[PDB]
Amino acid sequence: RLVIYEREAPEGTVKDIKEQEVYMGEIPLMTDNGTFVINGTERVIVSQLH
Amino acid sequence: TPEEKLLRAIFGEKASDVKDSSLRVPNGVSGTVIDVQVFTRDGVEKDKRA
Amino acid sequence: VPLDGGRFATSDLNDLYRRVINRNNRLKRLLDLAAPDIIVRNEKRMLQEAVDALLDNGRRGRAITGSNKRPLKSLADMIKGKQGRFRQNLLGKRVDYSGRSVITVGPYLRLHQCGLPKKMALELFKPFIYGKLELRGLATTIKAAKKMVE
Amino acid sequence: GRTTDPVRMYMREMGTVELLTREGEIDIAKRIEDGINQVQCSVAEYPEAITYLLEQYDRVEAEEARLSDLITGFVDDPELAREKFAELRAQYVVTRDTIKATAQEEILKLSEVFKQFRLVPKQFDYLVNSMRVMMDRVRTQERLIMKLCVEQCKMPKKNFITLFTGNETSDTWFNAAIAMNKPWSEKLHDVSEEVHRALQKLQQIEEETGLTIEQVKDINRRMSIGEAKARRAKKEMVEANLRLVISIAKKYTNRGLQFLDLIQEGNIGLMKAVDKFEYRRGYKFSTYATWWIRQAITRSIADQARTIRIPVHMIETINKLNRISRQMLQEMGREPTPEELAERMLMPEDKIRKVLKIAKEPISMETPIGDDEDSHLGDFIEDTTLELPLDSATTESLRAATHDVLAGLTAREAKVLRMRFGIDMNTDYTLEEVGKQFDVTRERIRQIEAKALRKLRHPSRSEVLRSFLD
Amino acid sequence: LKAQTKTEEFDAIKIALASPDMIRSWSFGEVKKPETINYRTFKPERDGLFCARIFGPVKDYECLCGKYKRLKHRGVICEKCGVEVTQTKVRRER
Ligand SMILES: [Zn+2]
Repeated sequence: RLVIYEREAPEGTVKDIKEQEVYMGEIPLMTDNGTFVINGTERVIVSQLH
Repeated sequence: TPEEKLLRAIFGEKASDVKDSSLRVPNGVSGTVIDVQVFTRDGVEKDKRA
Repeated sequence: VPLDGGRFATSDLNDLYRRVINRNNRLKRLLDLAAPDIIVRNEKRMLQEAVDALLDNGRRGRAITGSNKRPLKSLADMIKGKQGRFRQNLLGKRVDYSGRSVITVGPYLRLHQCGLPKKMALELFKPFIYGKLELRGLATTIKAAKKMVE
Repeated sequence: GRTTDPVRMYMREMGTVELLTREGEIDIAKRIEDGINQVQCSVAEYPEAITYLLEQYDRVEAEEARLSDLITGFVDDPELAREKFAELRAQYVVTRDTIKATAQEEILKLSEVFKQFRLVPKQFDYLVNSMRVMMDRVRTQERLIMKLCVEQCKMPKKNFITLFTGNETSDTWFNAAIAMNKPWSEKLHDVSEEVHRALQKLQQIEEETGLTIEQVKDINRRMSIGEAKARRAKKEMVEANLRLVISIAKKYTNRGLQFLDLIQEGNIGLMKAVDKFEYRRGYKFSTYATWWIRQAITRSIADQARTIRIPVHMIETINKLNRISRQMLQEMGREPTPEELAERMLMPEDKIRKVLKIAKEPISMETPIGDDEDSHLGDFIEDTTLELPLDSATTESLRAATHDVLAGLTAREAKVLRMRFGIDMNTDYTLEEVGKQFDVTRERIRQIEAKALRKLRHPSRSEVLRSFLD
Repeated sequence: LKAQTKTEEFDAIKIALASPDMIRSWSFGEVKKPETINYRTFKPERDGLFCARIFGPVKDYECLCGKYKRLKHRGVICEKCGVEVTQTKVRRER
């Protein structure tokens, strides 16, 4: 949502354009087997300990 | 070079304008072909086998 | 030199040399344009910095290569090499006429001998094999010998 | 203190100069005007300066060169030029004859009409250089004649310059002062030849430049003063505005050139802006110079920062694709197909491939691959260029094949076959020439070959060679 | 006997500071431009980090512009773009 506040507050907006869902990137999904496929290949992310 | 010039002259072999880039079976390994895939660039005409 | 996908690859020395050359030329021009002192000084300083980065980088601000974070490898690093201290004649070198594989027992052996895999011995002595082959006359020419063992 | 990085060195070294007061801008620009126009007047007072313009325009109407090289504009068309120039020639021919206390009025005007001409930078510089070179000759003879008295023949410089100034051509100072019965007088009899032979060129320059040595020095000297004033004022102006250059260069930061590089080329830009500016137009110098600096910056950037230089317009044309690539990014789902962009552009639509290919900057040959070791990518680039040994073996043998097989042919068959080709001989010889060296030419020679081949066609002479073709 | 002139066996490597002239010795030309290759025809831009004129021909025994492509013409410097025609190996040396 993009709001443009009318200058000289109280804060209220001249126009707020609420854009529909904007696609930013796709994200990897996890298999029922707990694996990810990057390129045609099952991959695993090892849990980190710190 | 002159040796191959004479050689090609005698045996009438037109030297091809093309070199063999074919994907050969790795030396020493032997098996059965189970599956074949063809990924064609979008816009390039699909060949026969494709 | 070229590469697959039409892309190129090149040493960092080209980036460095390029910088040094460009700045040097800019200095010559600024000399001919009678630029004010502050400018010619700044330029000279920059050139010194560049020449330094070329000879040995890291005694200075540590210049980075084009569109890459990793600091460009200077000439000093070209000499010094890495992996501790060796330059190419110590740590190792790749060598022709060689091979390797898993080892087995062979109790039938005599202390002066070892079992050598057939294919291995073929590939290893390939040059000698060619020679003997066309030495006796079993092969017309070296090409034909190659085709024979092939 | 100095943190060693040249960025701060320059940053502080420049911050030592105060911002120009709005009055000071006009004051400095005024100083500039004074200086320049002074050197211009100094040019106009040189006779050869006018004569050269005439001698060149003679070549212009003679089709021996174009007008665009000799001038750009007057103060203000080939006909208008063809007349206006004749005006210059007129004022020259009038000023030229009065050289007989009257002339002092007209030689003023010759300069004016010469000032009406806006010359080409190359030409103007050629003139200036010519003047100072002439002065270097004048100095050659002056120092030559000077060192033959004080340094060699031992005369005081006090008495030397006494009668020397005001003539330096005639013998009033020389022949009349050798007989003076002074100590340094009778010493001059030995070098009297050399000096007197040297006076020749000295009187000659006066005929060339059309001035007395006296005047000759004065004119271009005053010019030098003017130029000095100009460069001084200009430099003051440039030094004043460096902050602006920095401010602009900060925008172009990661475009592939270092901060200092950007501010430097931009600084050159500011220099140019100080060169071409007129305060009389009332244009704010700040906003005017901003364009010039941003210009030099962009130009330099796109011109150099690539390992593979690309022509100017090309980069722009690439950016134009990088533009429409974004609008269709999330709007199109994934992104516009590689072939759907340039429809939005005006062009054959094929350009996308080539442009998108050559563009991408080469990968550092030192880019470390896996294992983190010294296994850097460059160590993996194989040499295809060098021939494999197994080849040179076969070539070494093919030498023997062709030689052995050429041993079996007749004398003239071997000679003709080796000659027709380049076999073990420099280059080769045209089939017309092969007979020229055999005394027997044309079809005959061309027959012996065609038969020779036949002999080498069948499985006796044709055997050893047959295997060589796989 | 005369000592020697050119390549023979060698011993005793020496190392020392370089002189401007001693540097101008190993140099067969001055690189005046940051340019590398033509961007279209990948041939080297003359007087650049990669140059055939200063350093060496791209392909063996073949001049850049191609006036002399024959193994016959070897010790010849080309008229058009001076590149003497010699093994591309000398591009690793000069
Ligand atoms: Zn050539």
